[PDB]
Amino acid sequence: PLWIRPDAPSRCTWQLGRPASESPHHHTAPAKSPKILPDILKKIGDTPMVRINKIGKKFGLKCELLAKCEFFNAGGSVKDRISLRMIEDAERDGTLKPGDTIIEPTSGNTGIGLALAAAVRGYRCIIVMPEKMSSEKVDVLRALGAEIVRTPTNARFDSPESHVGVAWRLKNEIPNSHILDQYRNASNPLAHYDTTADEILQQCDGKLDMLVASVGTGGTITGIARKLKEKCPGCRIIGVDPEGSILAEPEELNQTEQTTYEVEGIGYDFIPTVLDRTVVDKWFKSNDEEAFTFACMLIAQEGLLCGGSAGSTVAVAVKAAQELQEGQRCVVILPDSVRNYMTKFLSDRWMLQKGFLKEEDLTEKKPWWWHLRVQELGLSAPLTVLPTITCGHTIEILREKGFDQAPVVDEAGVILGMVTLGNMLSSLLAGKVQPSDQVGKVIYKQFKQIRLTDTLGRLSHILEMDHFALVVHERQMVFGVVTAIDLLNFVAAQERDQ
Amino acid sequence: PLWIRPDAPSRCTWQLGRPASESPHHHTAPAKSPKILPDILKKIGDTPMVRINKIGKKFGLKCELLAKCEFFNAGGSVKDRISLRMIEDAERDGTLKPGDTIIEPTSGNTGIGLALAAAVRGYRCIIVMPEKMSSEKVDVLRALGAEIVRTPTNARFDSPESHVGVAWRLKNEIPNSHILDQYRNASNPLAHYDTTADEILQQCDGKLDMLVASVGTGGTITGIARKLKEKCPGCRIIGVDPEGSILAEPEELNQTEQTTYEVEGIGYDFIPTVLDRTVVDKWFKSNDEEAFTFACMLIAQEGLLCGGSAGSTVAVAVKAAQELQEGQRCVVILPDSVRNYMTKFLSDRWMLQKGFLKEEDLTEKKPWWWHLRVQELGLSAPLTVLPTITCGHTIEILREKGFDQAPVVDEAGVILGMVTLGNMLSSLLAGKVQPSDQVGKVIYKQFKQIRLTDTLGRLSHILEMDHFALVVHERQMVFGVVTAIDLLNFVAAQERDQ
Ligand code: HEM
Ligand code: HEM
Repeated sequence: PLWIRPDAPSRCTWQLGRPASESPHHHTAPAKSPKILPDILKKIGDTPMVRINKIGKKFGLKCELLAKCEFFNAGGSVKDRISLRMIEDAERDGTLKPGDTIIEPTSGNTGIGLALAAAVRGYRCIIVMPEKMSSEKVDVLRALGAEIVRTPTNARFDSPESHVGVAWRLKNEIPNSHILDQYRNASNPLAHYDTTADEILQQCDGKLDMLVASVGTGGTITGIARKLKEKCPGCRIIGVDPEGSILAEPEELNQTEQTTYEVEGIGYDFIPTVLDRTVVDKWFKSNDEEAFTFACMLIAQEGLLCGGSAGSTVAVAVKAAQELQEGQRCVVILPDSVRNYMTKFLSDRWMLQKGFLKEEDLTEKKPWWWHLRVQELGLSAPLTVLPTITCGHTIEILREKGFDQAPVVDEAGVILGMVTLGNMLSSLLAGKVQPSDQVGKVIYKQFKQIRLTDTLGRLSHILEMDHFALVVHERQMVFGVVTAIDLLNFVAAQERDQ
Repeated sequence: PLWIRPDAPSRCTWQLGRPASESPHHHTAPAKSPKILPDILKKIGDTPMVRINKIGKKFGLKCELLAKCEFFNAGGSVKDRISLRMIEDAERDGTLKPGDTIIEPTSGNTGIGLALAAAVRGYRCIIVMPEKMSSEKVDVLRALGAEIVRTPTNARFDSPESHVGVAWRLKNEIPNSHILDQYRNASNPLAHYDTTADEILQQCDGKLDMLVASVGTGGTITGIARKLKEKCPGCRIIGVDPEGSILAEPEELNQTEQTTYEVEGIGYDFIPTVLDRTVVDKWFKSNDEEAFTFACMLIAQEGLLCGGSAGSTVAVAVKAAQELQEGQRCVVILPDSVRNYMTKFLSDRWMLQKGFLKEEDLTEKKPWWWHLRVQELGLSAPLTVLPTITCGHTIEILREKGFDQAPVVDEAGVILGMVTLGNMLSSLLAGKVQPSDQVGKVIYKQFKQIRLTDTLGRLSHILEMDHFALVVHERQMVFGVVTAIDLLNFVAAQERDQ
């Protein structure tokens, strides 16, 4: 029988007030990097501490709010730290030998860190992650040459189909395979205890009043809180847990209907052995809407390209830090980057689809013209030309009729593209085409179709993707041509008319 | 009339051997960052120098190959440097005032850097970029609160529809708007001359034999090469230009059919005024296939999550540096990250679609089982249950018949999902469900369909996305259930049988 419960009680005999010299664990102090790094794994750590300048003030925080931006690690997540530490300790123990296989159950960020170390060091890497995790993590992992296995998102951890159970069964089927088991391996919280806490303390000169950290495995909050209680004992430790997790105390905070949430990498249905909850002074619950609202706000206001778990953490920080006054400081941990979330909360369609954005509030933020018809532009009906026409005859007709542009349409009525006088002349003058050459190449082939009855906001989004909007009916005849410049001229005209 | 040609001859009176004290430009030497950064813009610069350990050896390079990994800047590109410098100089000149509008033609990386500075400082930002540029740049820019305008990819620079022309027309329509014009503004090459060159020299202790840099605007190569010719005059400067650009010398290298290429941010159809070609000792051409092959190789072998322009640069470096011997060093510039290219060269389907991957070479790299039928797994026909069944009766039937799992099918024959004994027991034992509760919860709803006649490689890709593959016919009857574990057991059995 070989399965080790990830929720087993910690056997750690650490308690507050013990001399640091009594630890049985091997500890590695942070060392200065050489001028030239031998490989990219030495670019893990020393992440910047950044002041939050606007958001803190907006919600009435009086204190200085600081963010530890962990997405600047090589893999773009906090887990790159623990992945390296877990490997290096396993190397020193002689457990892990060159060419062995590494297997890991992860929310993906840890998988990325381990796949990267394996690519550099030459381990085979097999990642087990829930189906709920974004595809961008899959694409990065596959590009690193990892094998990937998925598990149902609603599988309970004690089931054989949980990501942990599947990982253990695979380990039992793969020779010379090891599971480093981030939920139980002390190297995770120790990685944060030895380095991240020392970085935070050094950056703050040891002067710190509050820490906010979201908890997935607990390793970050456990390691930081333990070292901080030893060196900065006045610091309050605030845990962030999604609704639908059971990690928060007291249990009354966990009473809930929903069992699944969209934020990735935080919350679980079990208490990891490496999580020491007794060092958390208070828990706060967060939901998905709070997380994505604050993540998009963090990007748009502070320029921090980070993930949703960072949003949850700051969404809690603006509440928990209200008890602090001026001259005090709160530090928030920002675990990962937008790279893993490009098509989720960054895409407005997904946010609408999941119900995190209402159309009403969006319209309150939209310009006066956003709800207006394309017909209000007046437009003008363009000249059309056949595709068999020559470049020279196109220049002749365009100048003689006084048009700068024409849609290329056909006898069958298929619109093939655009030709412009400026580009036709530049291409001839540059010797790129001949007067006898077919327009086929110099044509601008890309455009989007619109109706006279569409809105100007719809035009704006098309112009975020395409230069030309052609106004059509479902007769293929073209009623008008629109660019970003025509819309801008209309808006600026209207701005003068008031 | 207001248009300024981006290809105007440089009026710069710099020449090699001039004392640095004769410069009319305001110069800013690199300063140490404080422990706490006031905003994220101070996280631009100090990018790591990393040894390339495997790729250099693979192509027979005898020298040390080093990479300046610029994708660790806050925006993830080298352009974050110039964006900041261009703004700060414009601030000192009094040209740019608070709340003014910034407009920029860009390949997107510069747009990202400027949109980030505008978000922090409160400028309005309008970005003009070619339609060819990836959507991930659009999503990051929109999330930063930039307005976005596109231009046809094949518009000649002297046409009104080029990204430069459209930017100038917009500037003429928007009050208090400024174009910083990265193609002509000395602040770009000066940003690289003042900082990036000093970083490279410090990291190498001033000992450097070769530099390879890809050229879009030339600011990077111009600034670096000028300072290097002054301080490390023995360093050879190698320029990288895509096929279809005209930047390379002599003109015989530019003779080509194709006018468009998939790599983003390098090459142009004009010579930017800030590019000083006379300081480039040699040009090399690169194509798209070379760029993406080496980018994917750089990720998979060295762990450097970078873009295609970095691939082009290293693909050239392995050729140009063949004349160097041991004890010498070549430095390559890696301009940006994979974040902008998640759905392009990172997606195998796009690479196949563009013809950059052949199926033959892929099959040579595939395992023996990759070309095998699902039928070779033998399988076993599963038990099915109705969705109206209770949790308790499901446990009873599964244990009595000795199955760990069943597909949930219907009277109509629609397969609704999976139920498993382990998860049913865990959910009951945890009090999450009742014996009388409907399976509707505990069901695993996600799975993928397969035919008996599909290949095992197809199964592997499904298992990169889904845990359950159900074997069907187009009778809905289920012929088998497959997970990653069943495939692994088959492979390991076969590995024993030889
Ligand atoms: C004086 C300080 C400490 C002492 C004396 C101590 C002692 C121990 C001992 C005796 C064990 C059992 C060894 C084993 O069974 O593998 C253990 C395990 C462990 N310790 Fe420590 N520890 C200390 C500090 C810490 C710190 C600072 C952390 C994290 C920040 C930590 C995390 C862990 C973990 C995760 C385990 C594994 C738990 C398990 O296997 O159940 N310990 N500790
Ligand atoms: C002793 C050293 C240098 C001297 C005496 C010098 C002199 C000048 C002068 C007189 C101008 C014309 C000013 C104007 O019309 O705006 C100029 C422009 C310029 N310089 Fe410098 N320069 C020096 C070094 C550099 C360096 C090191 C760089 C870049 C690495 C550089 C890049 C430029 C650029 C891009 C322009 C704008 C060109 C234009 O407006 O046409 N120069 N320089």
